[PDB]
Formats: sequence, C-alpha cells, structure tokens
Amino acid sequence: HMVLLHMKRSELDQFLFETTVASTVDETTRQMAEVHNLRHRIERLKAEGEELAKHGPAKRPDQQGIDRYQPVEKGPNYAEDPTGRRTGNACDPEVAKVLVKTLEEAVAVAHKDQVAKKMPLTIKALQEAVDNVRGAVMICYPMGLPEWDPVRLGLEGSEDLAGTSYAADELPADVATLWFAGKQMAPEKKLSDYLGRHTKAVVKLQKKG
Amino acid sequence: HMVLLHMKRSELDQFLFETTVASTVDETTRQMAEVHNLRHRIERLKAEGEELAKHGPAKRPDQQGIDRYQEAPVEKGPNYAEDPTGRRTGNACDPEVAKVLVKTLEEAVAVAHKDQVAKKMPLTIKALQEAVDNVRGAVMICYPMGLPEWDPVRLGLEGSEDLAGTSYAADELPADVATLWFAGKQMAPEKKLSDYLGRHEKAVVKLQKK
Amino acid sequence: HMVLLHMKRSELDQFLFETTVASTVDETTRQMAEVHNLRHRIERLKAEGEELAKHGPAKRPDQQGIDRYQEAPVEKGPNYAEDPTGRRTGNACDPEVAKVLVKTLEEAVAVAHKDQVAKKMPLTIKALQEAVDNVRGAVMICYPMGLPEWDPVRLGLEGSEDLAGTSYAADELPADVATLWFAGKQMAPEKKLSDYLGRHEKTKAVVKLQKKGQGA
Amino acid sequence: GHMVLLHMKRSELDQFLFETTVASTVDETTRQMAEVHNLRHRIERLKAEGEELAKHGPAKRPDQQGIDRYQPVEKGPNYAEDPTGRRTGNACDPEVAKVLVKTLEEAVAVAHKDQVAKKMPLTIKALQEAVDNVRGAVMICYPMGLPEWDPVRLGLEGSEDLAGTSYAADELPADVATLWFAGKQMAPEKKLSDYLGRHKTKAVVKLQKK
Repeated sequence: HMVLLHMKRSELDQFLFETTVASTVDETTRQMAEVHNLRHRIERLKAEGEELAKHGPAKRPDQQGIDRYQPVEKGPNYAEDPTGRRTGNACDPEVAKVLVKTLEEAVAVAHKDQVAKKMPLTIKALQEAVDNVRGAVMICYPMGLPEWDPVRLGLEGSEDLAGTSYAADELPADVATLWFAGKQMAPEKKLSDYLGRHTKAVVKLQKKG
Repeated sequence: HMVLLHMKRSELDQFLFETTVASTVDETTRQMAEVHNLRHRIERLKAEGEELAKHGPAKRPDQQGIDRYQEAPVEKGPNYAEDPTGRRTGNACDPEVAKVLVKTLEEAVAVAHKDQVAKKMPLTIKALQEAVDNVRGAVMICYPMGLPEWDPVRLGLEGSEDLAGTSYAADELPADVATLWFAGKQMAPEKKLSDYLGRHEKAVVKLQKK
Repeated sequence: HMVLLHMKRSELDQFLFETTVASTVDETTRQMAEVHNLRHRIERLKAEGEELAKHGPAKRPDQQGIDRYQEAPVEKGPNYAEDPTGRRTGNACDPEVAKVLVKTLEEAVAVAHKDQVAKKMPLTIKALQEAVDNVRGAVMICYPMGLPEWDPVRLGLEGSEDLAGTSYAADELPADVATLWFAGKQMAPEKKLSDYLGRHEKTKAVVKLQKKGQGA
Repeated sequence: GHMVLLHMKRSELDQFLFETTVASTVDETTRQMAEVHNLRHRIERLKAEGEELAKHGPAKRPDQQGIDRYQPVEKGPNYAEDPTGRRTGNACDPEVAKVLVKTLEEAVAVAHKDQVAKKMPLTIKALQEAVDNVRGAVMICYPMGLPEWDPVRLGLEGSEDLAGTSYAADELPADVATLWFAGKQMAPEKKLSDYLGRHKTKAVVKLQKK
C-alpha cells in the first residue's frame, strides 16, 4: 500500500510525504526534492514579497543605493527603501494587504507546523500556493515585475542561489539523494526493499556534493 | 463566508470552531455545546481509563473497599494490582495490552486539548466522537468481556454519566439550556451569527447555561 | 442480549433495527417510528432537492406560475433555468457546486434505502439524522443566503413538513399513535420485547409498524 | 486554478469522466487516470467472480479444477455444484450471500460507463472505497477467508495476472500509459492547459500504452 515518509533535516527543515511503498527510491527522491525546493522558495518569497509590498519593484542589482543620496521619480505611494534595493514606488496599500495575505497563506501551507498537524505535502499544493502569490503580484503590479526582481525569480523558480546562504538549501533533482537510518538508499531499489510492506519512517534528503 | 469562533471559558476550557457566518445562533450554540461536552467527557475518560488500565473494572458503587481489608478472599487474576482507593477490583489486563488503552486516551486528550487553539486547529463533533470511539476500541481489546454497567469508563464512552450533585455538573451544558455570549452580552438564538459579526470580518465567544 | 428486528411494511417500506430485547415495546416503537419517518423524509427530500438543484428556491405557494407567462418581472441570474412546473424561481446555484448537493441527496437515499436490509445493515436514528445534516450542509453551500420559509427542502430538513391532506399522510407514523405488531398481534406497549420474542433467539423477528386504529 | 472535465473514451463500454485542475501536468493526469482505469476493470472482474463466489463458494486450486460429478466431494450445508467446476460448491448461506451480491452491484454501479451519461466524474478514492466495501462483504460471508488463488481475493488485493488473458489489453501500467487528445499524443512534461486552454472546459481524451 502507502507509506508516510517524514523528511527531517532539522527542526525547521522537515515535512511529511505519502507515496507508494512500491515506488523507486529514484522517483521518490525527485518528488520530495521538488517539494523541498518549493518550501524554501516559499520562505524566500515571503521575505522578498513583503519588501515588494512596502517598496515596489527591485532596482537592478548593479544599480542599488539609498534614494536620498542620489533625481527620483516618486509615485503616489512612494516609500523610500532604507536598504536601497527597491525603487520605493510601491502599489496602493489596499491591494498590498492582499499580497501580504497570500504570502502568509503560502508559508502556512509549507510550514514545519504541518508535520505536527499530520498533513503530508504535495507538489501540487505547494505549486498552487505559489500560483496564488503570482496572482496577487499581478493585481498590485499589473505591469509585471522586472526580470531581475527576486519575487519574479521566486515565482518562476529561476533564482540563482550561488554565493548565498541559501545554496545549501537547494537540492537539484540530479544530485538529490535519500537516506534512511544513516545509509543511502540506492535509487534503483524500491522503498519496500528498505522498509517492508507493513508506519511512519524518518528519512533525510541530501545532495551528493 | 466562514467565521472562526474562539469559545473561551478559561485558559484550559477553550476551543476553536468553524462554521458559516450565516448559521443561526441556536444551531451554533447546540453544535458547540456538543463539542464542549465531549471535551469534558474526554478529560474524565482519561482519568478513569488510566484507573481502568492499572486496576481493571470498577466495583459496584455500593461495594467499594480496599481488597486487603475485606473479610472475603479477593479472586486475584494474573495481572492483579490492588487498587489503593478500593474502587476497582484489581484485575487489570496485561500491562502490554494496557499500553494500547493508555495511548488512545492520550490521543483523545490531545485532540481536545486547549493546546489546539495555539495550533489554530478547530475542533469538530466528529473528530471528538471519533477519538472516543478509539478509546472504546481499545477498551474492547483490553477487556473483551466488556465492562460492568456502572463502570465510569463505560458510562463516559456511552454519554450516560450522571453528574448531578458533583463538581462536574457545572462543566456540562445540555443543548436545551446552553447559551452563547459575545462581548459580554447574550446573543439571541433567533438571529444569525452575521447579525453580530458582520458578513466578512475571528470572534471570542463564551458558552454558558441559563 | 440483543434482538435484530425486521420492520417490514412492504417491499419498499422496510428496514432493520437492533436493540436490547429487555427494552419496552413502547420505547422501541417510538424509536422505530422516528427511523421510519426519517426514511420517508429522505425520500421526499430527494425529489424536492433535485428540483432545488435544477431550479433554485421555491416560489411562495400563492405566487406560482411558469416564468414565461408570469406578467411580473423575473430576475434571471447567471444560472437561470426556467422551471417547467413554475414552482421554483429558476435561479439555481452554479452547476458545479450543484453536484455536491445532488451527491449528498443520493447518499441520504442510500443510507435509508430498502437495500440496507439485504446488506444486513440496521438503521439508527443518528445515522439517518446525520445524512439529513449533510444534505443541509450541501444546501447551504449552494444557497448561502438560505432557503425561504416555505421551501419544501427547508421544511424537510427541519422535519416541519405538513403532510395533512397529501398522499404522504399514510406514510407518517407520529410517535404518540405508533403501534408495533408481531406475528399478526399488537404488542402491548407496557411489556418488554422479550415477553414476545424470548430472552435469546438466534432468529430475527419480523415486526410491523402501524398506527392506532388499524388491523393487520 | 481552473478546472477541466476530461472524458476518457476507449470504447462505448470502456469510458469514464475525470476532473482535475487544467494547470496539472499531462504526466500526473495520465498517471491518476490510469489508476482509475485499472480500478474500473478490477471491479468488473470482481463482479463476475464475486457472483460465482456468492453462488458456489471458494475457488478450487487452478490445477485441481473439474466438475464435481466427474470424480467423492465434501458437500457442506449450502452445497451448490458449480457447473463450470471452478469453485468447490460449498457456498455460504444464500441470504448472507445477498450482502456480497448487493455490494458488488453497488461497486459496479460506481464505476459503470453509465456514469458518463449521468455527468459523474470518477475518483480513485470512491473506486477504492467500493473495493473496500466488497472486501467487507466478502469477509462477512467467508470469515475463514479465501484461498490465495481465489480470483476474488486477488481482485481485492490487486495481485491478479492478466498476462495471457482476455484482460491483458485492459491493463495500463502507469509507467507505460500515454494520453491522447484530438488524435495525437500529449507530451507528459507539458500542462493540460497547453493543449486545452487556460479557460470551465471539456475535452475527450484517450488512454493508450506505449
């Protein structure tokens, strides 16, 4: 039948996942890595999405700097970014509360607290939460965001996490491995070959590097 | 539109409940009284079930007394453990199957605990009733003969306790006299929740009885 | 000990009910009367619920008439579908949520169905009442404003229908006039079921609900 | 999040409706629909075999088949000689058999092609629920259980061999299932919207094997 897997990397990096106990390690590793990467995308969307809500679109990374120490185009809802990373020309505050709400919902869908609530995560639920944030983003900035905006990159899965503290979080499908009781399950074998056809199992995602 | 109600009587006597803001006050009050009564059934079920797990079935209420000071010789089974309160016979199940009962009681308490409010988890009648059914199932594995009609665990499992004259009667809120209170005033049963909370706004409320 | 009672009025009007043989006839008769009346409420709820599903809320009974020739102006909503009988407004819920209502109505019929006897499944008051509660919930999902006071679906969910003067009055067995018969004789309400059926018999017992003032 | 109604049509007897979000990949839709398809055909096989089990009891071991007359046989209380010689004849009591017979009809009805005309989409969960109900009826009527080779037991467990049978073409393992629309194969990596639009839509499709 089915097995309930508990991917636990840390007390904040963990989720539950349900699948066929007859499925390959290879297929399970890829599905859970896609879930894992979606969770951490959602965490980053919330930090950047809230900055977008306060201060509008990102400046291009080579053009950062705090506005006062520079001619500036000030729109109706202008709010100077103290970090100099966004233009300051935020959306109207009434639609901004909608954007903040879809971000809070998305984080809740993927939060570690879901493990206590015995709720397994799926790729489709995480992708659906990301799609709602995209919809809110299009309401507040119907023009769309620039190509370099971390919010846009997060919604598209196109961020480059190289050189950040977040690179270790990312587990690309081609190097993701799955470990149980401190040993690597071989991708070719079936989950039953390690766990039997008979309750929850703690496992851990890792990357070859 | 949905409303999240926070029934708060005290820091341990509280829960969340979700319903349509268009529902009548009366039907919400009845539904929440049933949720409330199940919570207190489960708390009593936990204290009594743990006594059942350690000491076996209840003595009939008129025949209580500690086994050693009884003129008659107590018929001691394999897992006999003298109840120091003299309320149960002492003839408990095997201690390893007893862990099944103890565990289902702990789960029932968890389903209904005040801790679920912090976890933002609303309670439902079916979830609380289902936890009681699991305790029933554990009881039938630990005592396959069943319990006597007077055993508080059986009565709790059945909804047949008589709490009159006890400290537990103030906990019980029968559907026909339960009331619902908001911002320190009693909501009228005829009205809809919307008449007090808006069509699209959480609301702290309080169950009381007439 | 327990007894399995087989209430059989007809091949469509029949159900199983299980109780302690030490129970009085009177209390068993009332319990079975509530089961019986719920079964027939559910059958009526299904006919009216599907009409509610297709055509929205009931017109007030004094203002019925087919929409096309109403003279009074008809408010056509997104899901307007003229009721060919002129009994409902036509303003149905969205059809994709309508299938939720239709499904709980079919589920209700299945809980109370005659087929439950062949499956050796006894009905209980609480299971049938729960099926009614589910149709209520689907109803409030499809019509969040609620139904008017006169809508037969609403009257069915509330158990407040008036069957006087209708074809359904012979079906209804109010608890205070319900009687219970076994082997062609009326059981006395004061007696225990065991007084007629024994303290232990492996066979079920066929009985029949009737109302005061009938034979067999 | 828009929804699409899919109509899988392989023939006028092999067809069902299926609902999902049009943003879903072809691959996951192909996989979920293959499971619906295989469950549909399991239930049809369970009905033919379950009804033989209802009339004639458990299957003889496949190498030991033969009509009882052409042999000395142990005749039980409800013995009814299987004219095909495939089952022992020692069926349960015929009125308890009605539990099985009615449950099989319900399961067949859940999955029947007629549900397409009734605009009713099938789900994996409803079809597995019907199978579980057949499991329950089976064990009310044969509490001793069925032998390992009984096709009813194999149908309930999903462990049949359809290789070399009329049913082999019916089986669509998820790993080789393809999905076809307007006479062409949809690419698994793509989204359903890429073929059917992102805006409330119905599409006839077809499951096939590589």
